[PDB]
Amino acid sequence: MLVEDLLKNNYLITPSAYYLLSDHYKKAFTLAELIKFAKNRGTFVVDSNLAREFLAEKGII
Amino acid sequence: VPKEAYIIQIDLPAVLGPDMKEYGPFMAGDMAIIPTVIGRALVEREAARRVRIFL
Amino acid sequence: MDKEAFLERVREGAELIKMHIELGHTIRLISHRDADGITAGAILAKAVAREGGTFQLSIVKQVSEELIDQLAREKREIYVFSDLGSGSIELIEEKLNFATVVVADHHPPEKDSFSTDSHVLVNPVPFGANSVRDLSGSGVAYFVAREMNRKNRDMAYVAIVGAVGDMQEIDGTFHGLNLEIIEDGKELGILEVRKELRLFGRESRPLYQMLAYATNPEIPEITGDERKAIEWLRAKGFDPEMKYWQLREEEKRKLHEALLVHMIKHGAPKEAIDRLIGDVVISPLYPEGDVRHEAREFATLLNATGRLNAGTLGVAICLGDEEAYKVARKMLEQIEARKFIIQNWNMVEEGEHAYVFYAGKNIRDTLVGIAANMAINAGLADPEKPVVVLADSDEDENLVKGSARTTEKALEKGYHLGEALKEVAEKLGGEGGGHAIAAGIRFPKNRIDEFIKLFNEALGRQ
Repeated sequence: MLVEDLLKNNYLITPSAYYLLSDHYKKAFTLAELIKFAKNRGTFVVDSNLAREFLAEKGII
Repeated sequence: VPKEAYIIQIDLPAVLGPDMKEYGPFMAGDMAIIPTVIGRALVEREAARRVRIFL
Repeated sequence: MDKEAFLERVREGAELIKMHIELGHTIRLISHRDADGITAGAILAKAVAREGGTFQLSIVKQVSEELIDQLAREKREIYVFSDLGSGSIELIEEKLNFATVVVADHHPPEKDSFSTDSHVLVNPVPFGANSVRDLSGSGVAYFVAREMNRKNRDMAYVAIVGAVGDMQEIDGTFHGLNLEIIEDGKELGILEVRKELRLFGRESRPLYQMLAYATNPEIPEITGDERKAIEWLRAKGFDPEMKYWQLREEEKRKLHEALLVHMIKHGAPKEAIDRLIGDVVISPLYPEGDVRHEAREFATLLNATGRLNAGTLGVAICLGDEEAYKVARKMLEQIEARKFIIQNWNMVEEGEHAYVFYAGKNIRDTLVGIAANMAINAGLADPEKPVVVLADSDEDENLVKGSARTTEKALEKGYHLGEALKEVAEKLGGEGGGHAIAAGIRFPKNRIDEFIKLFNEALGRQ
């Protein structure tokens, strides 16, 4: 349900990025953690590149 | 799923909507009918403008 | 023309679009950058929305392999091309055979239809229509949208805007299938055809700028000389700061009679004189004085948005969006065209009988005729030597366009710029020719040096 939650704060996500993050949402990272990671990269789009870099910085394997 | 017309002002990959449908990808300058949730977010990011179509 | 055979293609293309709309598929629209394509894009975009469908419209400079490859990777269900694609039928067959394709165009196609299935070419040329006068790209879009839903007849004025932008009425009147669109707009009361001065600027330009910038037709000794235009309008009893629409009907007749006499005195061609007063398409949907109130002025605004990578902003205007119109006007030349040719008149190539000034991209190909007249009326060139301004064609990167202008006194040395330009046109590969004092030519960019030597040798031989 991160599509609606990211949209609530004006964040878009690609379908491939949803594939890599949906199962981990609310279990291994918070919406605020993902939003902060995206904002520090100066983007409001969550793509597969940002998703893989996000899971890497968080230590989610 | 309410939809409106917007001029997407940046390049943009395909993104998911609330209905789990795919929307895009968009070339900078495209005009598309997309769900208002996505369009309003792009408007707030100053990445799109609404366009009214009087029918 | 085989109108019934053409209408069968129109229904085919319309039925395919509506079938995908009822299947829930996003209609992917690709349209051309100029006024004809911007109006054509807005016609099809509104037609899809009117059926409850979804579109994604792209306004492009041209159809290329790189563009088709991007569209193919999008993996759409139906691609709709308007005002382009006729010359890319086999490219589209190859890279988009996985999807429905509809091409709505008026340019001469390389094939009279598609060989692949679910691909329909909606083009009147293979059925006997004249490409440049019987129907424009926006007109084909209008026919297809009208077949989708007769309520789309409310876009008849938008279609004529594109038709005027495509110079379908270059001879002062409409022809072919354009007349069917004009009658539709009259029935709905959204357009009216006036018999008035056909020069650009009847809504937003002062009368002296309307005369000084006249190109179709040109007005001798006045085109390109704002000072002579102000002087001429004062002597004839007109406020040069007044707008054409502000004149009473008797004042307009006074202007027409005065301009026509001035053109007969100064040896204007009969073709130019016959085209001065003719069809001017007006729309009651907009206030008089608004740029959108007149088709040529409207088409001029759209071409402006297209040159600033803001084509869809112009599409939004055609759809009735008032904010986009406000944004476009705040976002938006002849004064810089005179400043350039004056401050760069060291780049000319004067021969034994003519000047040749190649401006490159610094001057639009449409302002080339005015620029040549400005070189005469600004103390830059000997009036006894004709002037030729050249500029890169904005539609073809490998071609160049030019106009040849001279004065009346210089005509009395044996010069004829039409026969001179018709000779070099058939010696370099391209169009060319015109009248005695004004003529144009379009030839390859890689042979500019050969043009200067041949044109001077041709002029000196006269």
